[PDB]
Amino acid sequence: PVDYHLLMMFTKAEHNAPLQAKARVALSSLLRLAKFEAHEVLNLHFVSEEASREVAKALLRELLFKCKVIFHDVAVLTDKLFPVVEAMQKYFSAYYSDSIFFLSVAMHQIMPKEIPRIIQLDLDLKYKTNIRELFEEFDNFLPGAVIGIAREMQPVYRHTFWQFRHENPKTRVGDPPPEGLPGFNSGVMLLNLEAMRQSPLYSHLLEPSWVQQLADKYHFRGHLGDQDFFTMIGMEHPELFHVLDCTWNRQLCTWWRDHGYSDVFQAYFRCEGHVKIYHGNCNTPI
Repeated sequence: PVDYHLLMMFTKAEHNAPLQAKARVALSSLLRLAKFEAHEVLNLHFVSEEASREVAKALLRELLFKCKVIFHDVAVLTDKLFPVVEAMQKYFSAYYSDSIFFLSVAMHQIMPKEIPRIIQLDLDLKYKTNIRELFEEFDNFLPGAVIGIAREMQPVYRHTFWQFRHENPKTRVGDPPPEGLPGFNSGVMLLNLEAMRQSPLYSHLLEPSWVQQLADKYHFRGHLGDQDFFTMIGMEHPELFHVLDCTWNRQLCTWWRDHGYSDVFQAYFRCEGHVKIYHGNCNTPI
């Protein structure tokens, strides 16, 4: 049997209506469109405290190839993450309890060696296709590519990388596609744990002194968490990332269009093609 792993954050769901409404949209579309072969099993990992584990379990029975449901203790994973991810929550979340927002960054060390690949997914997503088709994108990775990720469809990183762009007026950092580097979105993330464990460059980029070195170069202090780490890494070493097609994560947020970037917004937001996964970020309906 071949194993397929999906991870989803599910914290503070207890008495939370918008979060449970999101999870209903997300987990339904995932399940009622998933088609795997008989020999293989889909593993659904959830990181939840005891309070939200009940909420997830009770929800899943209604919407449920064989598929295993694994639950991860938030506190346990946060405790494991903290010593590894401390030096970068002062840069990308500019204290202890907020280590779990950097799980993707250190997923390879948190997860057992038995697992070589995982896909971390938002609950503000809607699935338009079979999720097994996404696992095929792992094969389009170059050797020495560790993360599969779609680019950010808002000019967020124009404002965030402002001081660097003011100093380097010809840089692609913060520029829109296809020529520039708009930064990444963390909604859909293909984490090649096997490659992450084996990459010397990625192993070193997780060290405090390296993080500082690069953040100081870009004058970077962010608030998007793990997304900010990958984005900043993707400027120095864009070859660690297999850039997913926009249709795998079409973000629907249009906030920045109406709060400063009316002109350039479309160059970031544009995505032609049949959408495979929608991302209803900033609480945007689908």
